[PDB]
Amino acid sequence: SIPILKYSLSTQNQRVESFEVNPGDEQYRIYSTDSLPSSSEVDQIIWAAYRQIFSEH
Amino acid sequence: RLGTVSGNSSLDKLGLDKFLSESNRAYTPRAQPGFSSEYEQIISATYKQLFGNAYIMDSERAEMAKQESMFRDGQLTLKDFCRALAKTEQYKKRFFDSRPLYGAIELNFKNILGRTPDGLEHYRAKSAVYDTKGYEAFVDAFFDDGEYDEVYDDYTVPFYRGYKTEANLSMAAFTHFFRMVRGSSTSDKANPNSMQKDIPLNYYGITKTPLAVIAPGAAGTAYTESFAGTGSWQSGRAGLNAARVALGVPATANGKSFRVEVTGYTQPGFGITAGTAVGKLYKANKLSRYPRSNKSYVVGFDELTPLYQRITKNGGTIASITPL
Amino acid sequence: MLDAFSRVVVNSDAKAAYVGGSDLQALKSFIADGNKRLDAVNSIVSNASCMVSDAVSGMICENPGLISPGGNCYTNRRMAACLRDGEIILRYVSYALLAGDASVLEDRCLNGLKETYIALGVPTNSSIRAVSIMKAQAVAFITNTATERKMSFAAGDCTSLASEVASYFDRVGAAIS
Amino acid sequence: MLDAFSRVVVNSDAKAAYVGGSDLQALKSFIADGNKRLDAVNSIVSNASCMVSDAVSGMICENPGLISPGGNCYTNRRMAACLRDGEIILRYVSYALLAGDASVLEDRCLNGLKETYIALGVPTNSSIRAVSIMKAQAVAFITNTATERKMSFAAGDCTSLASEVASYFDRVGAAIS
Amino acid sequence: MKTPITEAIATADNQGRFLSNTELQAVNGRYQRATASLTAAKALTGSAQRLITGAAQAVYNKFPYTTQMPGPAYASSAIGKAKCARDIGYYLRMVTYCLVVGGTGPMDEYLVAGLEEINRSFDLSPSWYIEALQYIKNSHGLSGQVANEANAYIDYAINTLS
Amino acid sequence: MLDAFAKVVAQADARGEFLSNTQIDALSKMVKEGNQRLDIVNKVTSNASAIVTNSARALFAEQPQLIQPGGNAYTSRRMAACLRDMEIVLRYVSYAMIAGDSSVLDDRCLNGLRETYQALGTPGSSVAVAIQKMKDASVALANDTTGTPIGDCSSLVAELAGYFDRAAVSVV
Amino acid sequence: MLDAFAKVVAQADARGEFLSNTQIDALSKMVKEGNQRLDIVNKVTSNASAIVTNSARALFAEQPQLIQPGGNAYTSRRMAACLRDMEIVLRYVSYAMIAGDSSVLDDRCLNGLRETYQALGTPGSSVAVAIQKMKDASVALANDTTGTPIGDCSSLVAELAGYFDRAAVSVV
Amino acid sequence: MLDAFAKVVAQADARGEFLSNTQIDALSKMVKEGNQRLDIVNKVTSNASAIVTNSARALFAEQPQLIQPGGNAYTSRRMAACLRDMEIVLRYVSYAMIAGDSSVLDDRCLNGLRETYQALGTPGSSVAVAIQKMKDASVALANDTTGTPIGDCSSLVAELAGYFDRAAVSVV
Ligand SMILES: *CC[C@H]1/C(=C/c2[nH]c(/C=C3N=C(/C=C4\NC(=O)C(CC)=C4C)C(C)=C\3CCC(=O)O)c(CCC(=O)O)c2C)NC(=O)[C@@H]1C
Ligand SMILES: *CC[C@H]1/C(=C/c2[nH]c(/C=C3N=C(/C=C4\NC(=O)C(CC)=C4C)C(C)=C\3CCC(=O)O)c(CCC(=O)O)c2C)NC(=O)[C@@H]1C
Ligand SMILES: *CC[C@H]1/C(=C/c2[nH]c(/C=C3N=C(/C=C4\NC(=O)C(CC)=C4C)C(C)=C\3CCC(=O)O)c(CCC(=O)O)c2C)NC(=O)[C@@H]1C
Ligand SMILES: *C[C@@H](*)[C@H]1/C(=C/c2[nH]c(/C=C3N=C(/C=C4\NC(=O)C(CC)=C4C)C(C)=C\3CCC(=O)O)c(CCC(=O)O)c2C)NC(=O)[C@@H]1C
Ligand SMILES: *[C@@H](C)[C@H]1/C(=C/C2=NC(=C\c3[nH]c(C[C@H]4NC(=O)C(C=C)=C4C)c(C)c3CCC(=O)O)/C(CCC(=O)O)=C2C)NC(=O)[C@@H]1C
Ligand SMILES: *[C@@H](C)[C@H]1/C(=C/C2=NC(=C\c3[nH]c(C[C@H]4NC(=O)C(C=C)=C4C)c(C)c3CCC(=O)O)/C(CCC(=O)O)=C2C)NC(=O)[C@@H]1C
Ligand SMILES: *[C@@H](C)[C@H]1/C(=C/C2=NC(=C\c3[nH]c(C[C@H]4NC(=O)C(C=C)=C4C)c(C)c3CCC(=O)O)/C(CCC(=O)O)=C2C)NC(=O)[C@@H]1C
Ligand SMILES: *[C@H](C)[C@H]1/C(=C/C2=NC(=C\c3[nH]c(C[C@H]4NC(=O)C(C=C)=C4C)c(C)c3CCC(=O)O)/C(CCC(=O)O)=C2C)NC(=O)[C@@H]1C
Ligand SMILES: *[C@H](C)[C@H]1/C(=C/C2=NC(=C\c3[nH]c(C[C@H]4NC(=O)C(C=C)=C4C)c(C)c3CCC(=O)O)/C(CCC(=O)O)=C2C)NC(=O)[C@@H]1C
Ligand SMILES: *[C@H](C)[C@H]1/C(=C/c2[nH]c(/C=C3N=C(/C=C4\NC(=O)C(CC)=C4C)C(C)=C\3CCC(=O)O)c(CCC(=O)O)c2C)NC(=O)[C@@H]1C
Ligand SMILES: C=CC1=C(C)[C@@H](Cc2[nH]c(/C=C3N=C(/C=C4\NC(=O)[C@H](C)[C@H]4CC)C(C)=C\3CCC(=O)O)c(CCC(=O)O)c2C)NC1=O
Ligand SMILES: C=CC1=C(C)[C@@H](Cc2[nH]c(/C=C3N=C(/C=C4\NC(=O)[C@H](C)[C@H]4CC)C(C)=C\3CCC(=O)O)c(CCC(=O)O)c2C)NC1=O
Ligand SMILES: C=CC1=C(C)[C@@H](Cc2[nH]c(/C=C3N=C(/C=C4\NC(=O)[C@H](C)[C@H]4CC)C(C)=C\3CCC(=O)O)c(CCC(=O)O)c2C)NC1=O
Ligand SMILES: C=CC1=C(C)[C@@H](Cc2[nH]c(/C=C3N=C(/C=C4\NC(=O)[C@H](C)[C@H]4CC)C(C)=C\3CCC(=O)O)c(CCC(=O)O)c2C)NC1=O
Repeated sequence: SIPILKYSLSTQNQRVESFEVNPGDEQYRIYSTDSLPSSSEVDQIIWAAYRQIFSEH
Repeated sequence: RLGTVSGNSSLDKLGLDKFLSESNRAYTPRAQPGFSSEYEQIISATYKQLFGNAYIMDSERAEMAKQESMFRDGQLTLKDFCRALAKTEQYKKRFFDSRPLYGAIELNFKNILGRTPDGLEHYRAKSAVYDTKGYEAFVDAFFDDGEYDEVYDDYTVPFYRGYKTEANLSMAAFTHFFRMVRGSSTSDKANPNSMQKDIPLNYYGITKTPLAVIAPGAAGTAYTESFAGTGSWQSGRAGLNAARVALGVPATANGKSFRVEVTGYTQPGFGITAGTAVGKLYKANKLSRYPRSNKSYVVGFDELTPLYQRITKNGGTIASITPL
Repeated sequence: MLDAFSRVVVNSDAKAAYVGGSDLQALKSFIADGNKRLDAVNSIVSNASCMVSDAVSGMICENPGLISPGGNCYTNRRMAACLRDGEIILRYVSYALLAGDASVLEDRCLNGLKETYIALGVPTNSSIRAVSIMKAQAVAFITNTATERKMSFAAGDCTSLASEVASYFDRVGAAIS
Repeated sequence: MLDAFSRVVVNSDAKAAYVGGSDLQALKSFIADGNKRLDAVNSIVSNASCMVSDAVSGMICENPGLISPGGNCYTNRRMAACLRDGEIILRYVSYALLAGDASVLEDRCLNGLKETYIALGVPTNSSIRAVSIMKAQAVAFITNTATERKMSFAAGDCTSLASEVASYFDRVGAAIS
Repeated sequence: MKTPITEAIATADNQGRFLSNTELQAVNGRYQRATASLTAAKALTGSAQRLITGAAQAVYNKFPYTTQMPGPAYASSAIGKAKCARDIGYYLRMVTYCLVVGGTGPMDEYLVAGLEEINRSFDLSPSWYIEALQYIKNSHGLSGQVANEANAYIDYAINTLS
Repeated sequence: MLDAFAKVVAQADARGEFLSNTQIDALSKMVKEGNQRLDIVNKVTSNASAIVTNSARALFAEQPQLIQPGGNAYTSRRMAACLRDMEIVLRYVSYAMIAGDSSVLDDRCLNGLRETYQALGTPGSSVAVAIQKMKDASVALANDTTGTPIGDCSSLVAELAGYFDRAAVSVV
Repeated sequence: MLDAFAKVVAQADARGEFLSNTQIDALSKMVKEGNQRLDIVNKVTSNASAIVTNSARALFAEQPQLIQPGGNAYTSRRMAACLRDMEIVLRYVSYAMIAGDSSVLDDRCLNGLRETYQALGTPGSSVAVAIQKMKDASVALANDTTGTPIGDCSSLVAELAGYFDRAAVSVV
Repeated sequence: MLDAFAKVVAQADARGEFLSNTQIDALSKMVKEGNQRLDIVNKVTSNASAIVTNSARALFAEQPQLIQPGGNAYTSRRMAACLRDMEIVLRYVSYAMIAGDSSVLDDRCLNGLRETYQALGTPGSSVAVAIQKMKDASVALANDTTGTPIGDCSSLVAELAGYFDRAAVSVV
C-alpha cells in the first residue's frame, strides 16, 4: 500500500566508525535513564530533551 | 506442561498436583508397634512438608531422633509433633537465624499454616510475641489460634491452602502464593526470589500489592525485577521498574494499557541479520544495549504489535502481560 | 474497612480539629434516612438466588462458547464455580452499602482479582457482561419495578440510593477490567 | 495426571469424540508390547542406584574442578545432595515409561526446575553432562548391550522404547538447556 | 546534586574511563578551596539570627507597602512577618549547603526548581528577595577569600530570581 | 536463532569434542529430504490466502459465537486481527519447516501467546481450532506430487503436522 | 548520585537546620586526608589492567570449569564479557572511593546485578571470589610506599576494602 | 473517552440492539439543559486559579506538618508538584461536568491515584480534604445569579458535587 520512494544515500560521518576508544573532550553527553538518576538529575535529562527537540528558545 | 482449559483443569499444571492429590492423615490414635514402613512414611512426608522440601539428611534426622518417637505415643501430630520439629536446631538453621524477623515470620506461614499473611496487621499479631515473650511462645503463637484449630483436626498433616475461597485470606494472597510456591522442585533456599539469606516479600506483602502470577516452568520464568522506590521525599531513583498504574494522556491515547514482563536479552540478537557485529562489540563506555536485563514496559493497546515484534526479534522472552 | 462515620474522623484527624457542627450535618440526616436504606438491603439479600440464577444462565446465552468442549465453563466444577464465584461478590456489596464506603470492597476482593484471572485463564469481557447483568437486576429490586416478583416496601424515591448500587457495580466491572 | 491411556481422552474431548475403534488401535498396540516396557522397568528399578553411582563420578572424571575450592560438590554436604539430585530425576524418568506420556517429568519436575538450578548456581552444562552420561547408561539395560551385565530377556526389538527414554531425556534438558 | 566530585565522576562515566590525572585535579582544586569555603559556612551559620532579621527589616525599609497592604501575601501581620523570616532563613541555609559541597547542587535541587510556580501562585515578588540577599551580601562582615566564596553563591541566588 | 545443522554443532561445542563420523552421515538423511522439503514449501507458500480463507470459512459455522453481537471478533479490525493471527501460526511453521526445528518458531511467535490471549480475553479454546482447521487443510494440500517425481515423503508429512500440534499444545 | 559531603547536607535539610560545629570539623578532617585518597586511586588506576588480568589468571587457574568447553565463560564472546564485568567494578569502586560513599556504586552498577546474573545462568559465587581476588591486590598497592612520603593511611584502605565487600555480597 | 451519547451506543452495541424509543426522550431532555451545562463549566474555569490557591492556602493552615521541614510538601520542587495535582483534579472533574458521566475522570486520573500515593508516601487522607475545599469553593461559586438569568440548576449542581465526592473517595 504505497511504499516509500526509494531514495539514495550519500557520504556522511555517522555511517563510518571513529576508532575513538576513550573519547576525550567533544563527547555529547549521554543523558540516560538506565544510569538511575536522582530527582535533580532527572531534571538534567528533561532540559536536554527540551534543548534537542525544541531549540534553546 | 502448559494449559488452562487443556483437559478442564486450571491448577494441576500450575504446580499443585501432589498438593491436591494427597491429604496425609493418620488413622490410629497411637502408632502401633511392630511395623516400621507405615509411620516412617508419615514422618518423611512431614520432613518435606514442614521444612518446605528441604534436604533433611539422616545425619541430622538422627540428631532429632527423640521428637518423632514421643509422637508415636504421647504427642499429637500437627499440634505437637511438628511443633516439636519447629523447636529444633534444624528448624532454627533455615527459617529463623539466617534471615530477618519478618522473613522468619513470612516463611513460617508457608511452613506452619500454609498461607501468606496480608498487610502488616497479621505481621503485627505475630511479632508482638517475639519481642515480649521469647521464641518458644513465638512458634506457639500459631499453634493455638483459630487459624490452626479449625482447618485441621489434630490427626491430619498441615497442607497448602492459600488458593481457595474458603481460606478467606485476600485476593492479593493468591498472588503472593505462587511467588512462594514454584512447583514441587524448590525450597526456601532453591527459590530465586529469596534464598536462605534473604526475605521473600518485603514491599509486596506489606502493601498488599498483587503481582503477575507467572506459571512456573514456562518459557522465560527466570525473571524478577529488583526494587528501588521513586520520588524525592524518600530520596529514591528512577529507571529500574516500569510503573504499576499507567495514568494520564498516554493512558487512553493508545487504547487500554498493559504491563509486559521481559525475561532478558543478550548482545547477540539486536541486529536483524543473525549474528554479532564483529568489531569492538560495545560503545566506548562499555555497557550493554540493555545494560541490565529483566526489564519491563508500560504500553497501550495500539502499540502491543510493534513491541511484541521488538522484544522477540532481539532475544527477549516474555514472562506475562497484565493490563493496568 | 472504612465506615462513613469513620470517614469523618480521619477527616478530622490530620486536620487535628474536634468534631464541629459543620460536618455533623451530613451524618444526622444519614440517621433518619437509615431506615430507608434498611428497607433496601433486605430485599437485595432475599432475592439473591434469583440474582445468581440470572448472573450465569443469562451470560451464557450471549456467549455459549464456554459450554463448548474446551471452553472455560465446560466441566461441572467450573460450572459449579461460576455459580459460586458470583454469589460472593454481591454478598460483599451488601456489606459495603451499610458502611457506605467502597474500601471494604477494595481490600477484601477488589485488590487483586484481576491478576489471578489471567492466570486462571478466564476472560474479563465475559465477566463484565456477567457483572452488568446483575447491575440492572439489582436496581429493579430497590425501586420495586421488578416484573415477576413485587415486594413490600414503603412509598418514596430511593433514586439517590439506586445510583449507589450502580456506583458499586461499575467498579466491580472496572476492577476486572 | 496424564498417561497414554488418558492422553487420548484429553485429545478427544476437544473433538467430543465417542471413541470408535480406529484411534484405539495405538492403545491396542500399547497393550500389545507393554510387556517389553514391563520387562525393561524391572531391568531399571532393580539396577537403579548403579546408574547414579557412575553419574557424578563420570562427570567429575572429565569436569574435575567441582571438588576443587569454589566447586559445587566440594564438601560431603555438597556432594550427597547431588547424588540425591540425580536419583530423583531418574526416579521420575521411569514413572513416565510405565505411564506412557511425558506428564510426570513436566508437571512436577520441570514446572520450575530452571529457576531452581540458577537460584543455587548449579552448572547447567555439568547437570546435563551427567544426564547425557545417564542417557546412555539408561539405554543399555533395555538394549542388553552392556559390557558387564546380562538381563534374562526375550529376544526382540525394543528400539521403539529404547529411545523413548532418550525421548524423555531430551525434554529434561528442555529448560536447563 | 552537582558537586565538583559528582561532576568529574560523570564525565569519567561518559567515556568508560578510569579516573585519570584530568579528573584528579578537578577534585584536588576543591580541596584547596574547601578550607576557605568551610570557614565561610561556619561564619554564616553563627551570625544567622543577625543576618536573617536584619535582612527582613531591610526589605521593609525599601518596600514599605509590604507592611501596610492587607491580604495574606504581605508582611502586615504577625504571621505574615513570621513567614517572611522563615523564607530568608530558607534562602540563607542553602547558601551554606553550597559552601560545604563546593557548588550549586543543594540550591538547584531544594530551592530553584519549581520556584516560579510558587511566586506566581502565592503572589510573592522576586524583588522582595533580591533586597534580602543584597543585605546578606554586604553585611556578612567577612573578608578576603572567605568573602569570595560566600559572595559567589549569594549572587547565584540573585540570578535565578532575576 | 539456531537451525537443524546448528544443534549437532551445539552438541559438538557444549560437549566439547571434534566431529564423530556418525554425526556426518546423519546429515545425509537431511538431504534425502532436502529436495523433498523444497517442493513442500511450494504447497504452502503458493496457497497462503487459500488455507486461511478456507479455514475461517468453516470456523464460524459450527462455532457461531465469534459472529454474535457481543462475540469476540466483532468489529472489522478484530476480524482482521483474526486473519493476521491465523497466518502467522502457519507462517512461522513455514519458517519452522524450512528450518527443521522449532527454535525460531519459539523465538518470535510462540513464547508469549497463552498469556497474551488471556490478557485480551480472546479464548484459548478457539485459537486451537484455527490451528486445527488449517491442520487438515495442509495434510491434503502437501501430499500431492503435481510437478515433482514420485517416491517416499512419509517423513515430512509427520513434520509439518509435527509443528501444528506443537503450536496447538503451546496455546491451550 | 551523592557524595560524602552531599550526604551530610541532605540529612541536614530534611531536619531543617544548619550544619553543627561538630560536622564542619568532621568534614575538615575529610579534606586534609584528601591527598591520601588521591594517592590511593592513583595506585589503582595506574595498574587498572595489571590488577585485572592478574586477577583473571589467578581465578582461571583456581577454578577450571570456567574455561572448560561447554563452560559459562568458555568462549571468546563470553570471555571479554567476563573481563568487561571485572573491569567496570574496578572502575565503579574507584568512583565510590573518590566520592567517600557508595551510592554511586550500587545504583550505577549493583542494583539488580545478581538478578541479571540469574537470567544469564552465571555462577555468581566465583565472581564474588574475583572481586576478593581484586580486593587484596588493590590494597597491596595502596599500602605500597614507593614515591610517596610515609604516613598512616589505615582506615582509608579499610574503607576501600569495604567497597569491594559491598560489591562482592550482592552479586551471588 | 465516553460521554452520555456514547454510553447507549456501547450499551446496545454489545447486543446489536438498536436504539429504542423510550430512552431518547430522556436524552432530548438533556439538550434542554445543554445551555445550563456550559455557563457552569465557564464558572469553574474562569476562577481556575482562585479555587486552587485559596484551598491550598487553607490546607497548609490546618495542616502545618506538610510545609514544615522534612514534610511531604516541603521543598519548592514538591510544592509545585502539590499545586500541580490540585489543579489536575480540577481539570478532570470539569471534563466530567461537560460530558455527562464519570468515565474520563476515573480512567485517566483516578485509576491508581491512591496507589500512586502509597508508593510515594503522600497522605492520601489529606488530598481528600483539599478537594473538599475545592468542592465547596465551586458549588458555592456555581450558584451565583450574576452573569446568567436565575435558573434552577438544582439538578445540575448535584452532578458537580458527585464527581467531587468521587475524588474524595478515590484517594483514601
Ligand atoms: C591512504 C588513504 C588516504 C587518506 C584517507 C583518509 N580518509 C579520511 C576520512 C574520511 N573518509 C570518509 C569516507 C567514507 N566514510 C564512509 O563511511 C564511507 C562509506 C559511505 C565513505 C566513502 C569520511 C566520512 C571521513 C571523515 C571521518 C573519518 O575519520 O572516518 C581520513 C581522516 C582525516 C583526519 O585527519 O581525520 C584520512 C587520513 N588520506 C590520505 O592522506 C591518504 C592519501
Ligand atoms: C569473569 C566474570 C564472571 C562472568 C561474567 C559474564 N557476564 C556476562 C554478561 C552480562 N553482564 C551484564 C551485567 C552488566 N553489564 C553491564 O555493562 C553493566 C553496567 C551497566 C551491568 C550491571 C549484562 C547486561 C550482560 C549481557 C551483555 C554483555 O555481554 O555485557 C557474560 C556473558 C554471558 C552471555 O551469555 O553472553 C559473562 C561470561 N561470568 C563468569 O563466568 C565469571 C564468574
Ligand atoms: C481469529 C483468530 C482468534 C483471535 C484473534 C485475535 N488476536 C487479537 C490480538 C493480538 N494478537 C497478538 C499476537 C501477535 N501479534 C503479532 O504481531 C505476533 C507476531 C510477532 C503475534 C504472535 C497481539 C500482540 C494482539 C494485540 C494487538 C493486535 O490487535 O494485533 C485480537 C484482538 C483482541 C481485541 O479484543 O481487540 C483478536 C480478535 N481471537 C479469537 O477469538 C479468534 C479465535
Ligand atoms: C497538595 C499536594 C499533595 C501532594 C502532592 C505531591 N504529588 C507528588 C507526585 C506525583 N503525583 C503524581 C500524580 C499525577 N501526576 C500526573 O501528572 C497526573 C495526571 C496525568 C496525576 C494524577 C505522580 C505521577 C507523581 C510523581 C511525579 C511528580 O509529579 O513529581 C509529590 C512528590 C513530588 C516529587 O518530585 O517527589 C507531591 C509532594 N503531596 C502532598 O503531601 C500534598 C497533600
Ligand atoms: C429471579 C428470577 C428474580 C428476577 C431477576 C430479574 N431479571 C431481570 C432481567 C433479566 N433476566 C434475565 C435472565 C433470562 N432472560 C434471558 O433472556 C436469558 C438467557 C439469555 C435468561 C437466563 C436477563 C438476560 C435479563 C436482562 C438483564 C440484562 O441482560 O441486561 C430483571 C429486570 C426486569 C424486571 O423485572 O424489571 C429482574 C428483576 N426477577 C425477579 O423478580 C426474581 C425475584
Ligand atoms: C554400575 C557399575 C552399573 C552400570 C552402569 C552403567 N554405566 C554405563 C556407562 C557409562 N559410565 C560412565 C562413567 C565412567 N566412565 C568414565 O570414563 C569414568 C571416569 C572418568 C566413569 C565413572 C560413562 C561416561 C558411560 C557412558 C555414557 C555415555 O556414553 O555418555 C552403562 C552403559 C554401558 C556400560 O558401560 O556398561 C551402564 C549399564 N553397569 C552395570 O551394569 C552396573 C549394574
Ligand atoms: C597512604 C595512602 C599512602 C601515603 C599517602 C600520603 N600522601 C601524602 C602527601 C602528598 N601526596 C601527594 C600526591 C597526591 N596529592 C595530590 O594532590 C595528587 C594529584 C593531584 C596526588 C597523586 C602530594 C602532592 C603530597 C604532598 C602535599 C599533599 O599532602 O597534598 C601524605 C602526607 C605526608 C605526611 O604524612 O607527612 C601521606 C600520608 N603515604 C604512604 O606512605 C601511603 C602509601
Ligand atoms: C548433581 C547431579 C548436580 C547438582 C546437584 C545439586 N542439587 C542441589 C540442591 C537441590 N536440588 C533440588 C531438586 C530436587 N529435589 C526435588 O524435590 C526434585 C523434584 C521432585 C528435585 C530435582 C532441591 C529442592 C535442592 C535444595 C534442597 C536443600 O538443600 O535443602 C545442590 C545444592 C546443595 C547445597 O546447596 O549444599 C547441588 C550441588 N549440582 C551439580 O553441580 C551437579 C551436576
Ligand atoms: C462466572 C461468573 C465467572 C467465572 C467463575 C469461575 N471462578 C473460578 C475460580 C476461582 N475464583 C476465585 C475467586 C473467588 N474466591 C473468592 O473469595 C471470591 C469473591 C471474592 C471469588 C470470585 C478463586 C480463588 C478460584 C480458584 C478456586 C480454586 O483454585 O480452588 C472458576 C474455575 C474453577 C477451576 O478452575 O477449577 C470459574 C469458572 N469464570 C468465568 O469464566 C465467568 C466469567
Ligand atoms: C518575606 C521576605 C516576604 C514575604 C514572604 C511570605 N512568604 C509566604 C509564603 C510561602 N513562601 C514559600 C516559599 C518557599 N518554600 C520553600 O520551601 C522554599 C525553598 C526552601 C521557598 C523559597 C511557600 C511555599 C509559601 C506558602 C506556604 C507558607 O505558608 O509558607 C507568605 C504567606 C503567603 C500566604 O498566602 O499565606 C508570606 C507573607 N512576603 C512579604 O510580605 C515579605 C516581603
Ligand atoms: C425489622 C426489619 C426492619 C426493616 C425492613 C426496616 C423497616 C422500615 N422501613 C421504613 C421506611 C421507608 N422505607 C422506604 C424505602 C422505599 N420505599 C420506596 O418507595 C422504595 C421502593 C424503597 C427504597 C428506595 C421509604 C421511602 C420509607 C419512608 C421514609 C422513612 O420514614 O424512612 C421505616 C421507617 C418508617 C416505619 O416505621 O415504617 C422502617 C422501620 N427497618 C427495620 O428495622
Ligand atoms: C510382575 C512382573 C512381570 C513382568 C515384567 C512381565 C514379564 C514378561 N516379559 C515378557 C516378554 C518380552 N520381553 C521382551 C524384551 C526383550 N527381549 C530382548 O532381548 C530385548 C533386549 C528386550 C527388548 C527391549 C520381548 C521381546 C518379549 C516377548 C514379547 C512380549 O512382550 O510378549 C513376557 C511375555 C512372554 C510370555 O508370554 O511368557 C512376560 C510375561 N510379566 C510379569 O508378570
Ligand atoms: C531447487 C529447488 C527444489 C524444488 C522446488 C524441489 C522440487 C523437486 N523435487 C524433486 C524430487 C522429489 N520430489 C519428491 C516429492 C514428492 N513426491 C511425492 O510423492 C510427494 C507427494 C511430493 C512432496 C510434496 C520426491 C519423493 C522426490 C524424489 C524422487 C524419487 O523419490 O525418486 C526434484 C528432482 C531433483 C531431486 O531429486 O532433488 C525437484 C527439482 N526440489 C528442489 O531441490
Ligand atoms: C459558550 C458558553 C456558553 C454557556 C455557559 C451557556 C450560557 C447561557 N445560559 C443561558 C441561559 C440560562 N442559564 C441559566 C443558568 C444558571 N442559572 C443559575 O442559577 C445557575 C448558576 C446557572 C447554571 C450553571 C438559566 C437558569 C438560564 C435561563 C433559562 C433558559 O436557559 O431557558 C443563555 C441564554 C440562552 C438560553 O436561554 O439558553 C446562555 C447563552 N451558553 C453558552 O453558549
